[PDB]
Amino acid sequence: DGVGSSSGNWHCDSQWLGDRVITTSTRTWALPTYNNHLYKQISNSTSGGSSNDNAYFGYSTPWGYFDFNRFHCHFSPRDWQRLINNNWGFRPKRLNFKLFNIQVKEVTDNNGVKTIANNLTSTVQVFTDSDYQLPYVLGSAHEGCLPPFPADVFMIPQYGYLTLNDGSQAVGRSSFYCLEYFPSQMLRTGNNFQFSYEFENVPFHSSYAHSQSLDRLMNPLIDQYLYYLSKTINGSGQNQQTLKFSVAGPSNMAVQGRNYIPGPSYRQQRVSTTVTQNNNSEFAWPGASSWALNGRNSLMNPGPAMASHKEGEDRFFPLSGSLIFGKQGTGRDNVDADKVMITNEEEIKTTNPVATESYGQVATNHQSAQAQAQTGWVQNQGILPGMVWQDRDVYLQGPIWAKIPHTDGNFHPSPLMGGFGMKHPPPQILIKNTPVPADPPTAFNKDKLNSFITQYSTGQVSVEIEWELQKENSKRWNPEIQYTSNYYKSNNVEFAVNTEGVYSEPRPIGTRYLTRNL
Amino acid sequence: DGVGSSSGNWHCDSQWLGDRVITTSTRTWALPTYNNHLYKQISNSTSGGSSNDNAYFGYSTPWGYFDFNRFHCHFSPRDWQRLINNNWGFRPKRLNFKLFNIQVKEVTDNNGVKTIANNLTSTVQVFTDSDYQLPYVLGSAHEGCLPPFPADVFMIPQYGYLTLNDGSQAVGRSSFYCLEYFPSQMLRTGNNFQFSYEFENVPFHSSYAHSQSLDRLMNPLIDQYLYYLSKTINGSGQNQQTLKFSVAGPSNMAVQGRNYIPGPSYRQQRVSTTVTQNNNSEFAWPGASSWALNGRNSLMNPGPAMASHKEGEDRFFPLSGSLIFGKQGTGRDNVDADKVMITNEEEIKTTNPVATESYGQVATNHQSAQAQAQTGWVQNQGILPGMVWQDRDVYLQGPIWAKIPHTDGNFHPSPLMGGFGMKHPPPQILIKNTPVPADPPTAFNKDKLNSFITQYSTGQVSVEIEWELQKENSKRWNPEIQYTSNYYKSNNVEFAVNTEGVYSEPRPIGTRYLTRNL
Amino acid sequence: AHSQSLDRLMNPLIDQYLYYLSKTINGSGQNQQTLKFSVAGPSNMAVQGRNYIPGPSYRQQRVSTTVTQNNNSEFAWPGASSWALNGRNSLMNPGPAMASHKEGEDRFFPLSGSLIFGKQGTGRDNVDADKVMITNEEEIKTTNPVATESYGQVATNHQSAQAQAQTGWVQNQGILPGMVWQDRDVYLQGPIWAKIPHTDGNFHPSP
Ligand SMILES: OC[C@H]1O[C@@H](O)[C@H](O)[C@@H](O)[C@H]1O
Ligand SMILES: OC[C@H]1O[C@@H](O)[C@H](O)[C@@H](O)[C@H]1O
Ligand SMILES: OC[C@H]1O[C@@H](O)[C@H](O)[C@@H](O)[C@H]1O
Repeated sequence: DGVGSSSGNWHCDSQWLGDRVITTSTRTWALPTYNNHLYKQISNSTSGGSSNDNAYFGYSTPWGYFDFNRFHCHFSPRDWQRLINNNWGFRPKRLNFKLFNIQVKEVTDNNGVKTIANNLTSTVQVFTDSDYQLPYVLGSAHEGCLPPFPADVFMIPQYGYLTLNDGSQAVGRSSFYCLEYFPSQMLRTGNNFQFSYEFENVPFHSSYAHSQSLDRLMNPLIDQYLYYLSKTINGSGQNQQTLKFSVAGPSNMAVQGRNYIPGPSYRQQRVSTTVTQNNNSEFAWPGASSWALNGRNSLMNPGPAMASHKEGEDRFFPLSGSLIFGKQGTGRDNVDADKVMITNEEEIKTTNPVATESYGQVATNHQSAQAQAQTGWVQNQGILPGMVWQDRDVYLQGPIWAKIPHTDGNFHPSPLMGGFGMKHPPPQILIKNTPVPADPPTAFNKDKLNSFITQYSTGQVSVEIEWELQKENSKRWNPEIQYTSNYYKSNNVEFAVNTEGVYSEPRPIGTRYLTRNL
Repeated sequence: DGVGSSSGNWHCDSQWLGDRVITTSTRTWALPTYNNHLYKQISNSTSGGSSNDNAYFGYSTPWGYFDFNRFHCHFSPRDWQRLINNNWGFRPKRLNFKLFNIQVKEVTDNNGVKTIANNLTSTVQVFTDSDYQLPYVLGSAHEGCLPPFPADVFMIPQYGYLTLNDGSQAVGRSSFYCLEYFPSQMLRTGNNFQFSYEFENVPFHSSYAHSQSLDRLMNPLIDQYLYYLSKTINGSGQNQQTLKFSVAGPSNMAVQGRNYIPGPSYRQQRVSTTVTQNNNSEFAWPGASSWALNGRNSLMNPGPAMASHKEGEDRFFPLSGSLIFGKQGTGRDNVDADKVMITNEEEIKTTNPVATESYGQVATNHQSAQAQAQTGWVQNQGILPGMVWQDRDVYLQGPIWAKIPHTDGNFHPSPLMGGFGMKHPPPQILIKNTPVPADPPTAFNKDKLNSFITQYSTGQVSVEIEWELQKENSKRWNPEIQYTSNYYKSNNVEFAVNTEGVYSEPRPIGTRYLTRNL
Repeated sequence: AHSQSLDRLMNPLIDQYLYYLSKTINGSGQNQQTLKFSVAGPSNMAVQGRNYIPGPSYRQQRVSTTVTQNNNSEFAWPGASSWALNGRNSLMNPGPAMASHKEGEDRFFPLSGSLIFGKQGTGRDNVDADKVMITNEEEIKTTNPVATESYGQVATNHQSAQAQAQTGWVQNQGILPGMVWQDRDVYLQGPIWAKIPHTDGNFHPSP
């Protein structure tokens, strides 16, 4: 429209209908010029990397992008409480995105003194990758999200991507992408941008914990009509061999026949937060579970979903097998345990093997009169028919969706870090300040212009997501576990601003409070 | 609309119809950035407070708000005179509010020299809390009103609020509010804002004084048919006991039967403006009437409405029991009596007990041949059926409405400081300059941006209130008391500007001049 | 429950335009008398003018569940709040709704002023505190006076050059205009309705 008109309004609320929740978030952003308007080849060579496991090849772009892919972008802590205490499930449905009130600014420096002024004719350009033709970086859990607290102003992160490498080198199959080779909308102050998106059908996240365990599903009062082998010897001494059979029943539940078995396992090393209980060695990398791809070792960072500890063992956690969030102000490198927050998957204990335990035991031989029966431990167990499992829980600090990789086959493509896997996730939204040349020379020169006006932009972003709810139908008589604030006096309010103005999230909050039968 | 068009006009007049008055006020405001765009936890610890009675916990916000809640915002002194001399009652009916001609400005400092320029693309954001979802601070009598004199330019006050505390700490029941989590309208120069409001039904304020007193309502010429106990002894000496009864009549009015009794009382300590008549001790706090809430003592600052002094005792005033206004230029702390203006409620003397007197006397025992009759003084008297009272008078300097607290029960929820109590008062109007980041760094950083362009806004506000009038029907023969200016020569005109340009209000003006029968 | 208290409803950042009497003497010594006035503001919140005051009070005796803190006497009936009807004394068993204790004082409870439920299998007569369940009204602390405290203080005299200012404690306070209160909370074990007695008049007939 024009210089003097606002191109959009602040809309931050949430709206609870019967089976639907509509979250709306507005934030203020700032976009720098990245890479001096250049595309740059980057690799572990350009960054000085060494180990082959860390080698990479790729490109950094002048562009930047929006990430709303964490839940605290869309939910206040109160809204999150309201979701998790009342609902068995939820999934995203629709998306609405807006860019408005764009302001492009010019920075001039004289001597040690900078002046900022509006550049009214400068433009910002924006496009969504709707055909998913770019490397999708939103499914890796990155910084640069919209801030959880609506009054914070955030920097837009720089877009970059990786392609195939051999060491620091690239192969011929490596692909380079110019983001200028897409059509994009150009925006002066007074222009706005919007688009809508439909989430594809995704199952409801399970926001409940089971009130039954998979090995306890029997009627405790009644025998089975099945028999098991109770006794193989008639007693001490030579040549005592029998087959004795007993009814499996209430008194021996471990031996009863069952129709369903716990889900798959890939075993994690167990680490105690009580520190003297740990070995006196460096096992962090060496003792870690990992998978290998093309000679590279990638740590298996989230487990396949697994229970983080056994009952009462809460001090234990799987080495890499859980999500670790930092507290507010926690540094980058080598921080103590009290400065991070270790998620635990304890609720899926009912259907899922413990991350730090063997799946079970198998027979390793044929017994005989000569040979005793031998068993061995199953350290990793793939899918078996009859397995049943829960996915990893999702967190207010955590990711929402991932892009399912485009491949011939996948199994149960729920993202291992948690959330909703999608073949066509919310598309990437790319934004860039268009370069404005400084004064060119008065004689022609064929070289590309390397001299530009120093410039940055700011504005507002609205994200509106419609969420579908699955209500609790339970007949449970006794009251349930719910997420609560604690009444006891404290210097600060949890999930509130500091005395210095710093918003913090004191604890990770999962979704699983309400219960269901198994 | 656009940069070059005015978005509204100055409208300041008042319009007197038959039973309606419409006041319109326009002022010029300036809005700073508050708190460097931050929410801040505040408490008596952050301010250094000590006593438990003064302890608090709360938040200061970057937002600011409009307060038109004093009468001098809407009434010129002449209009006020015209209201109070001609009318038995008035109440507010409708409200219309406008923000227009917004100007956002940028401040740059080089060395000891500041330059102010327009920022044409910057925006201001505004919303009303229509659902009363925020702590309501307009019902406490605060500075920051629209100025009584239309040519004065005023600063918008900063919005803050308190929640539950224990000492300086907060409890889990304490609530934090982000004002960004409301939808608000964004305004560039050329955008304007308006909304309308309907006052809910409120009784007319009583702008009259009674021409009768509650104990004089009888016919002075005629006896009662009731009898009272005149004499209990037949004379001096032993064993003189009788019951003698007399007709209550014109000669003894104190003893007549009456149908209605004066309203409730909570006794205030009496202070003389003649200073040698006061005790030589510090009684201000120690001798003060107070109420206790959760171990805190709050001074009972306005009385329940009560008469400020007896007849001819005008030098006396209740310790806290009246409203005290400062004169123009009166300082903050420890000022002499001549620099303030002490309101008196003298007109309600007819139906209301004197603030500094006991309500009356009650029997404390059973008399008998052994025991003399004993009485005691009633220092505080709650509501009794048959009580009748007037509310506190309202003032041109004083507040208009309060928000009735949201509770299971209340009694006669007329605000004790005076005015119109409402469950849904005029809503809070919140305004903020939207933060404009300075130049961000060219490498991504996840920290919220703490560097902003220094900025402030100005504009105009219109408030239009429709007032309903209640005319005088009186049959009184003799002329009445009216508010007047005094003809005698003076250096300045009252309610006019100074020789230095300073507007002042020389006296508090109540509403009660005309009379009614009781 | 209220997230604000009735005495904290102000804007903490802004002064009042009202004044209060801060100082009555100019100092030590004879014949020091002044009237000094100050703005009520963020630093002194206790003295600010307010539009609404806490609800009515009828004072209850305070009993500690820590037993050595109680007096060594039988006060159960003798120290109890009561009302009289036709020469009969009825213990005032539920208070008019009032806050059961001050902050952090949870060990205290009003003598009769709260509902006491028995646990399962609790006997009829003279049972220990661990066999009953003492309700507390702590949430109404924001608008309601504490059951075991005085409502406040009133002036009992006229001060003068001869007489110092005297105050006295208000043990019971009836309704005043401008009072605001919460009703007693309701419980899963508790009653639902009552019949309002059929009478000429009643006030706020919440059971
Ligand atoms: O290969 C050895 C290295 O492996 C890395 O993945 C690990 O983070 C390092 O600590 C180091 O042990
Ligand atoms: O508690 C003692 C104090 O109480 C305050 O409310 C009063 O304003 C002070 O003057 C001081 O007397
Ligand atoms: O009047 C004296 C009696 O009063 C009763 O109401 C009380 O329950 C008894 O314990 C006893 O003290």
